[PDB]
Amino acid sequence: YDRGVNTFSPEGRLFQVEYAIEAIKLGSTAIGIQTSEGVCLAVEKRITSPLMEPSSIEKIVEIDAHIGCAMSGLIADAKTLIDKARVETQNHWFTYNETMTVESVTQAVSNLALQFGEEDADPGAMSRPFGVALLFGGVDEKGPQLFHMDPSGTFVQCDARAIGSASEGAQSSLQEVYHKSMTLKEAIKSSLIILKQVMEEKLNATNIELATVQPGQNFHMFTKEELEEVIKDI
Amino acid sequence: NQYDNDVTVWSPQGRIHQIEYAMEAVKQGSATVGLKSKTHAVLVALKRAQSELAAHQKKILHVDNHIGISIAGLTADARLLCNFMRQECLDSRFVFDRPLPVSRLVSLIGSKTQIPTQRYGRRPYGVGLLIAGYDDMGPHIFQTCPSANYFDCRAMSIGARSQSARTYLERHMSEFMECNLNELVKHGLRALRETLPAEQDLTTKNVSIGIVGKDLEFTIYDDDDVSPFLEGLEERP
Amino acid sequence: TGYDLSASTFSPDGRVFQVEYAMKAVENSSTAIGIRCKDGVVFGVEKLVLSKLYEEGSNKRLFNVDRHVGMAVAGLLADARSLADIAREEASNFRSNFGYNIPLKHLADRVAMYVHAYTLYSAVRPFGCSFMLGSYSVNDGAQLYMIDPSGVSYGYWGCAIGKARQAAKTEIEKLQMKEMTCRDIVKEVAKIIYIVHDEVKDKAFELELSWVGELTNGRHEIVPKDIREEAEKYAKESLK
Amino acid sequence: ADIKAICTEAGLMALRERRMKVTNEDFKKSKENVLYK
Amino acid sequence: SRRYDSRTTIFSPEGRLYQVEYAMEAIGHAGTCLGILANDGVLLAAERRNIHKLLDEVFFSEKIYKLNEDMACSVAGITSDANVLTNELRLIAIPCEQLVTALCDIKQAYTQFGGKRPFGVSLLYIGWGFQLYQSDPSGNYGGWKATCIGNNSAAAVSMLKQDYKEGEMTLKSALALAIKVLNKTMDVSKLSAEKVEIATLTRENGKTVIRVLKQKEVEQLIKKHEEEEAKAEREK
Amino acid sequence: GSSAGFDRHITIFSPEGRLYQVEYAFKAINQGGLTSVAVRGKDCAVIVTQKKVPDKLLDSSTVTHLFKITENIGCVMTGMTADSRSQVQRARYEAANWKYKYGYEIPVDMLCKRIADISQVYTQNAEMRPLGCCMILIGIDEEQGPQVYKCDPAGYYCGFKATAAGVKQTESTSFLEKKVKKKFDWTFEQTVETAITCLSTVLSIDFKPSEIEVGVVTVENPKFRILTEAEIDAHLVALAER
Amino acid sequence: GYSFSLTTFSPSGKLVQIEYALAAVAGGAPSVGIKAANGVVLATEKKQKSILYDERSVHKVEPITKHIGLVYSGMGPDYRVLVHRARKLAQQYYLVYQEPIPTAQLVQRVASVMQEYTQSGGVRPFGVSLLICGWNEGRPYLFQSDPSGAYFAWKATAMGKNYVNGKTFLEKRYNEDLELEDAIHTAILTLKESFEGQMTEDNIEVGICNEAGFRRLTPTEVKDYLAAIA
Amino acid sequence: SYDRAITVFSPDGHLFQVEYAQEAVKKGSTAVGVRGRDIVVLGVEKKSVAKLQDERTVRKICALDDNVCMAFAGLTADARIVINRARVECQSHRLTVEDPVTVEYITRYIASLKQRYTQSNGRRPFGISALIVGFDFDGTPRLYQTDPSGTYHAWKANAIGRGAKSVREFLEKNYTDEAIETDDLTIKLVIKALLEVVQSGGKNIELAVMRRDQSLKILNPEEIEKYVAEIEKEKEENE
Repeated sequence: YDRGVNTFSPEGRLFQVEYAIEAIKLGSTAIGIQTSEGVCLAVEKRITSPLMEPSSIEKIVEIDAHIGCAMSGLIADAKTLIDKARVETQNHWFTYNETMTVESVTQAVSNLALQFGEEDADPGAMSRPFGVALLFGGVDEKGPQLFHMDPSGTFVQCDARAIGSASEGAQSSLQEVYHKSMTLKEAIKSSLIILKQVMEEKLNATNIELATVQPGQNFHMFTKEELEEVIKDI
Repeated sequence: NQYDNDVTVWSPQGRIHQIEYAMEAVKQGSATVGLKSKTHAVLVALKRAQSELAAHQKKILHVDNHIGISIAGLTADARLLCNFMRQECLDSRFVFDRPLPVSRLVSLIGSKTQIPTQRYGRRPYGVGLLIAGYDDMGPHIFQTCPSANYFDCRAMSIGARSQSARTYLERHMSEFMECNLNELVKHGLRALRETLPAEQDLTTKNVSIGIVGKDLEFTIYDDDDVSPFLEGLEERP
Repeated sequence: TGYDLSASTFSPDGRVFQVEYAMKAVENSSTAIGIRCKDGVVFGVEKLVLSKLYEEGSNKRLFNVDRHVGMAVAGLLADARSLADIAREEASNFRSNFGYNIPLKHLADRVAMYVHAYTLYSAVRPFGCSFMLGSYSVNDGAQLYMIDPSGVSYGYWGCAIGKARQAAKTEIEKLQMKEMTCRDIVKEVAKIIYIVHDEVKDKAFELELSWVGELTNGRHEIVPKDIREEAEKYAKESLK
Repeated sequence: ADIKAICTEAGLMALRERRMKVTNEDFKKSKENVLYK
Repeated sequence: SRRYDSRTTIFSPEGRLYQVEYAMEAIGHAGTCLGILANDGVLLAAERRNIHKLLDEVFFSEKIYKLNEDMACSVAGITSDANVLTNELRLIAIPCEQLVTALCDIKQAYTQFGGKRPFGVSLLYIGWGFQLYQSDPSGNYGGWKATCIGNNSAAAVSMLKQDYKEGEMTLKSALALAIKVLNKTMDVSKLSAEKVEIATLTRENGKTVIRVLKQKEVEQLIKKHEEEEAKAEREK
Repeated sequence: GSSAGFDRHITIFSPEGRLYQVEYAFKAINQGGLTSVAVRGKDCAVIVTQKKVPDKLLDSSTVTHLFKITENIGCVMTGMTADSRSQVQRARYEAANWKYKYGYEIPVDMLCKRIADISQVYTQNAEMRPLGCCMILIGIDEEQGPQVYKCDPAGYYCGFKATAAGVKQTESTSFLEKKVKKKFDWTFEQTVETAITCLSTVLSIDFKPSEIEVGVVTVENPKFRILTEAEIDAHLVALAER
Repeated sequence: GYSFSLTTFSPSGKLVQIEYALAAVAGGAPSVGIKAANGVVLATEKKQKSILYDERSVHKVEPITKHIGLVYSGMGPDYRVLVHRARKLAQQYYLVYQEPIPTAQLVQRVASVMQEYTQSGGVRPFGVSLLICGWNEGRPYLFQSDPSGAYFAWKATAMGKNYVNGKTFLEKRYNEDLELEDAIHTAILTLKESFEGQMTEDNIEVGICNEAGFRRLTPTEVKDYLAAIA
Repeated sequence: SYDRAITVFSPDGHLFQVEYAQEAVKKGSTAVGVRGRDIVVLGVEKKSVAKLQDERTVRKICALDDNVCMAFAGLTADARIVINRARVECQSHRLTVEDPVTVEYITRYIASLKQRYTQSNGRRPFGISALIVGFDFDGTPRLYQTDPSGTYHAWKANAIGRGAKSVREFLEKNYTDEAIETDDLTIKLVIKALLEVVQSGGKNIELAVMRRDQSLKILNPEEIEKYVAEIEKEKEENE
């Protein structure tokens, strides 16, 4: 249309940034909880057909052995952000021989957001914002940390953040169940309780993903047997 | 309209609406107060939290050993500007082995921000900066606008409901010069209180203070470190 | 109508409205006057303070594009500063190539072409500031050129740019500028600024004064505070 | 519409040749009229 | 810039490329171009629209172009755009399908990125086994035994769909078929040799021969067909 | 006067085959309100234009539409002042480049033929507007003699025995056409007189020796010089006495 | 610069901007080209709107090589750009082959330039049609390059204003046995029907090509040919 | 260079150019792929079969590598660019890792290439969807589907094209372990799925198969006609 990508609304809003924020509400619901024992990441696969293999829907991605990311919105757009995160990490390791902090990893991915333009831009520069919200979760010097990223490039640490279609409903339920001093098992259980209530389908060990990053331990993808153990309760 | 879709279109009234639209992004941001004395220049910021389960967005960023800023507006644009001023301050040390003067830095970001407001398809930096620094010329408080126009201010407040703080700063601007560090910070906290609603109060969670002085490096204070400043001021009437 | 959305489109009457609209920004700013006397040029800018919070010296509309050439601006300040840097780099390049201070006629003719280059294409917008360049040398003499957003540079004896330009021009015409010196003009430049200022309208202005002449050895310097206060007192007394 | 026009024109070809039975040649000449030209 | 941009390489709400379709309409108003595959050769009959009697006859052919020693092509649409494509076609030249694919990648490129208008040319390619190819401004290419592009292409394809006996065709049968198909497609009831353009590709002595039939040879084909058509009139 | 699309906003053809943007640039020449007259004689060429100084504040020494492109070539600019200087600066660069590249002074005919080539690009590419100025070069050729060439925003160019550009171009053209019909190879004095008279008669001003600028090139001195107020007054006195 | 094509396909499959460019050609001064047995003639109406214009300053019929000539109908400034490009193109052919460029080859190169401006971004098509005449292999050549970039080999054609009736006039007045001098006579006659007022030796421009090469007829020569008309 | 944002966010948060590209897929021929036990099957409807059309040139089933082949649905010209781009990367991966490309990798690259065209200046999205089938180095059959947005999923059986919704509904009900017990049964499942949208019959069915440790094999029309008779024969005994 007549409007460019880098255009400001009369209310001070970047039009394309706000529009990309609306794209997250069409994505699957992802729940991340920060706990002193670790960070739990939950997301719904949203199976649309019995023939589709649930294993192919990877909505929780290993950024590194100590940090994982949960995605919501446009999954195809998050691959570029994830690849840069997995490239920025192992670049800090190459130069400083240490694992990058979760805040720094989120900050590096955040700088990729808003680097979109129509004119006076590089040939490889993007044209539109990344219509995906990321939920970075991992352990570092500051212990377990959960960070939420939005298509606006604004990243902030969150004790318990829910993103996606049911972000409004799940966040309200998260506040009713989150306390600072709890265990990771409660955080995993509470996330599955909230997810089960917001999913269109019925919760089972094949239509969801659960990830935990514990201190000492590495990023871990919950298997079907592990998922069935916690689902069998609620 | 047809004059508000691009930054290179002059309105018939001699105005650029995209520049003014970007200026409203600062007004959407949270209030920050920057004031200075004969020997100190402090920044007081009111961090905002999207939800009570999320942390308060950082508002004061360290640029150089003697220069510190408080952002207001698009966080991504602030990082782009803050990185630029960090690099320019670093480049002065690498070349001249001297701190970059604050007046000579805001000119650079006033020209860096002016280029996008004049070329087709570019947008103004939707962030407002309150720059505090100390150099040979004394403490400074610079306010940066998305219009690429900067002001050398005795005491300025930008953000949402910042004009309530501008009133308090104007009323007590006379006693800013001779007051010590503790009184200077309290004035900014008192000014930042005017931007809050009646029921809200200054707490350690939503207050950040940055101090740069003659013999003091620029240091940012947080929830634990705001307590030595917050307890002094009395409750507002 | 679509005939005014770009600088690369002509109106059916053959006028570039984007350049004309950019001139309106200059007419919305405070007036800035400059008078060329017998032995120099004195610049006087009526610099309002939008609030008491700004320090004395903020939004300096008087620039130093070279050691001998000044610049008084009116309109959008950001483009004024950008054009000051363009004028600064034009003088630096001239010295780095030809080996002497750039003549005002060449500097005015060079910066104006940069200003004019922004009035031809839709990829850029015309500059929203008009500025006056003043210089003095023993050989060339006192010179004063005004460049508008369109890119027209003309030498002047007394020029005014801003919202009170038309009223300021009438007060300049009374002066016998071709005979008096800088020391006498600085009193009158203050008087003209105080006369054209509107106290019921936007008030609380700061008188910014600068000059370049044989009394400064052809160097553009801010008028000394002691003389500036004397000029301010004379201007205030002239208002009765 | 093309199918109905093919049939209607095909009958018109038979009416020209004074016939009540529509042949394949009548339909063949029908297609080259409505669909083409 | 954005105001004056027509956005040629964008998708319509129905998933269509409007510029590609509009270019395909230009070919529909162009001269008729035929191509028939036989067991011993391929021919390319093109309708001549430059039939003004003050038009000089200097070039070897008007719409028939030789790409390489083994290949010939004929164009329909914007003639200026045809010169760009034919000049590029010789630069790439090699197998017949390889040459068409390479050019069709160029044509598809203009329909995806660049912002320029598509090449409004549909080409018929003949080369040596023997194969006939058709290309569209979208870059969609496909082999054909008998196909037509240009004015009344749909009518000509219907005639070929009925009268092209697959496998059992020589040049003479294919050449006679081309004239008969061109006769109905053309608005001219006579179809003189000056309004048509026939080029035949054959393998001789181990070499590919690309020859444009002389005006005298074509008149024999027109004369033979009209007598053959008149022979059917004796039946009725 | 049909329109279809952006034919009035960018240099693209109208349905009847017209470039309105280029046409609008011609109306831009009249925006300055000044008229220039150039007359060519047997051994001299003269450019005459009115100079308007609305206020005494303006330095009249700077308000000049006469520009010395090179030593042997001068021009008079009509139209936007800002666009005029760019063409003059562009013409000076091309003249200097011609001298460096080819070793001899650029001919008057080839000077605008280059300038008209630059201004033609403005009428074909749509991202920039045509320069709303008119250029009239006068100079003494080595063999052809005095030369006058108008150089319009459209990229058109032609030689002229006597031409004019500005608001009163067609009024002055009719006057000069009448004088040329008499077929007189005017001397240097007569060319200045008919150039001043053409601007005087059309405008009806009765010029003073401060309201017009005269630039002459002669075969005896093939250099472009501006007539001073003392020199210009002699011709005005001669005009009054006859 | 604009990187998007300003010429696009209409819904009815026409490059509309090209058609408007051809309208500018139809509003230009008439140009007539006749290919005789022993040469080619190029004639055009070089009529000015006043006597102040120097007739010999700007020539509508310009040579390209020692044997190729141009004459146009359309926008004057656009023709000078194509004249330089054609002259540049002829030099490029001459440098690499050390042989004067064939008339047919030049038309393809020039028409390719014209075609580029139909598809290139931010530009409009040339508003002229180029009549190209030349002599190669002992045979005369005459070509027409439309704004679209399509080139036609013409035995006798007319462009510009009143070209439809000029083409008809050439239909009944041209034969392949015409000689160069009679072609000049016929070319002047073709202009006369579209000409308004009287044709002098200065208001029309004639150029011819033969074995000796292409040269533009001087005003003295055109006067002698014009005398045979009356 | 043309640097313009073709694909931009709609106010509701949708990429319309991506959605419009997906509409072009819905206008293409129906392509059906079924992943069996020891064989992977691709079935493509041949739309309209003109007797004068060389069926060899018009082929919607193409082999990216010796172990990976895909069938597309959408703009034929757009798909060929993707196939050639994937074919080039198939050889680049082979020269680097000294191992044939996995079905995930070539699907990931094609999907990433698709997404790049939905977020790059001056480029419209690819208007094709691909049904990538093949065998990994361990012999596990794999079937993948990509869409113009740039998303990829693994499917036991899937359909793309105009009749995708009906066939996928058919595949949801008939895809069982018994139905993929043998290669012949896996072949018959595709034809049954294709015959739900193909009207005339086996004439408009182009079926290609790939077996483990074997190259892609295109079924001749007689073989397809032989299979169609079996489904027709088996239909009678079930009535």
